[PDB]
Amino acid sequence: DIQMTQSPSSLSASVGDRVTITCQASQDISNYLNWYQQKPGKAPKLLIYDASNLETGVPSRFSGSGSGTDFTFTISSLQPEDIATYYCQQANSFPVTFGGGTKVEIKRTVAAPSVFIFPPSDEQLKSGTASVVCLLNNFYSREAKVQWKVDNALQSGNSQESVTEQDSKDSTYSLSSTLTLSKADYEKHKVYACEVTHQGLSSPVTKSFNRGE
Amino acid sequence: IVGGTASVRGEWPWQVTLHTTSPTQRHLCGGSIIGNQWILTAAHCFYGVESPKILRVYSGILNQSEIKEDTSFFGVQEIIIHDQYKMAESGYDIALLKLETTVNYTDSQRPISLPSYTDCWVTGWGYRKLRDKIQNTLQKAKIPLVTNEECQKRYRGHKITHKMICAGYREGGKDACKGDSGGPLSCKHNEVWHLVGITSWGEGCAQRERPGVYTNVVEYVDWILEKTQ
Amino acid sequence: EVQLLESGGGLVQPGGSLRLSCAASGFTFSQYGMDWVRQAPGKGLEWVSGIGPSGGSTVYADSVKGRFTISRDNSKNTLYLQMNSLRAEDTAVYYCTRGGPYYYYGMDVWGQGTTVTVSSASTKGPSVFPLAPGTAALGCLVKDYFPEPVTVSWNSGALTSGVHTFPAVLQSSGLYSLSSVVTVPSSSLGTQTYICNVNHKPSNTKVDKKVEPK
Repeated sequence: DIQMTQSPSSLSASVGDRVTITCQASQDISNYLNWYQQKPGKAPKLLIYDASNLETGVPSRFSGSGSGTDFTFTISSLQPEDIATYYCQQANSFPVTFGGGTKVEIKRTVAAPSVFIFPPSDEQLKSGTASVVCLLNNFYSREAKVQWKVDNALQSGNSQESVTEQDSKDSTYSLSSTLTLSKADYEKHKVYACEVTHQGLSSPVTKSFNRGE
Repeated sequence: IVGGTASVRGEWPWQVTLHTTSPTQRHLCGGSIIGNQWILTAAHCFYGVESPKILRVYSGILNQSEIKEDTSFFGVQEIIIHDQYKMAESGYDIALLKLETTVNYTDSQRPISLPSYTDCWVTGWGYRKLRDKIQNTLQKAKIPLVTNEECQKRYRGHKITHKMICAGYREGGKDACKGDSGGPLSCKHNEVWHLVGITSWGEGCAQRERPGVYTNVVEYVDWILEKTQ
Repeated sequence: EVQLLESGGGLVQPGGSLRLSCAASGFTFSQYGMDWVRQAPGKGLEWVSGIGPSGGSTVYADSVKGRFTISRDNSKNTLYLQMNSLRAEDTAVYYCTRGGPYYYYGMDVWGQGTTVTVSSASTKGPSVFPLAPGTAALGCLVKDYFPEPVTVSWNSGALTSGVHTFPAVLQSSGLYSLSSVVTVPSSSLGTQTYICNVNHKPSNTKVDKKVEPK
């Protein structure tokens, strides 16, 4: 029963670089080996069949090699559109098995998050809960501290965040922190402050409002 | 082709892939170019093909994936199956296709000559264990013949005739099979490619001491030229 | 042209049953082998079963064998996956695939996928709250739903650039939230109406929200 060892698990490279991904079968599968690209949000798609044959529509920077046990998939010149997880698959015999996948990401010039804060809707407060949102938009690298303050006091544990997968045109990331609180405890305070920190701002950037906009 | 090896563009320009289009376009059989309008192939390949309107012959093909929508092909006007052909195992497994049009030959789509052997190559596409799938890149294997006398001895309850000729290895491992069927046994003799046998039938594929039986083309020459006119 | 749409996904208690379907179009279905590949949440591609052109020859991953049954009917152009004795390890996006052209077996066509969530917890619709305002950010907050997924568009599809729908967060409560937001021209705020179209299939919940600056 044939096992497929893909490597590395994830990688980062700059646009234009050689990228090379490997896939080892636990036994001789000759050239019965396919490669797939799955773009974020989308269904996987087949790029290479039979180890090196490149399917219709696939651009010429993709290629593959190997037979028997060692396979290689390579992107001659990585583009921002190649952001994706790639997967090998033996078609040698049943069951069909895939590699674990290699996450492929883009290095690029640092961009600063552009930072917005959202109060809670009048509509939500009438259901007694108060969700407060910080948007950090289109930044690189993915690294970003967000730090919430009420009447300048550092909050902790009543906040949750989510980063998008990498934009496939501009290679940026976006992040959304949500401070959650009771209508009650939100009403006990005035100054609602979001403190973003990143390698692309000279210094931390604070966005805020007072209740009563 | 079993236990063979990838071929290359230009190499076996008499090899052709004969496709059916109905119900879906796919490789049926091998053929060998023998003249302007003439592919020679096996008769058992037309098992329930009731009309030539569904065949296409592509030449100058290596990868099957090369064949797209807009690729040029030759249609087939007529199917001439040997008058005495009724079953592969009992011989007469020969057939010709008259084309709609003729081959403007090049380097990679030339004809091959007939006979009247030592350097013998079996080519073709041929099947796999798994979704009855067809090998993509035209395969080849070099194989030597076995005397009908030896062949006969290795098929005790079917009858090898003088109009058959056999050819595997004694250890086994190399053969033409279904998909390769109809495809050529081409031999270079005095440095010249003659078309000597046609992949017809067999018991297993590439099995130790069970060699393929090939329509012994040499014995049908006169038959062929009652029609290459 | 060539297309596979799957359906029957949704929510089912552990131990349950569900028949998945796939409507193939734009090809002669009859002649192609077909497989279901699935993908559990964050992620890994896993082959589940396959069936030959003609419906004989069926084949299964060990983890579903004796539980799942693949079948087709070619006179309706439909592939099925009868899934019984379901179990949380079956929660996944289920893809309908075609097993390739005549010269290779691989998955050369995929549908969009359909989500199966095996869990004994109950469906809840999200509430949808506005996130109000060179350029301006606005959004919706899609809060307190189960299971995943929520779909989100803006202006019925006609607004695409600038949009980030954040992956979902799972709260202390055992319920999901997400935000979808978009950045647009500030000039457009006076003129243009910005609606976010939220659809949480497991609770028949199609809700549409005007987001206005305040």
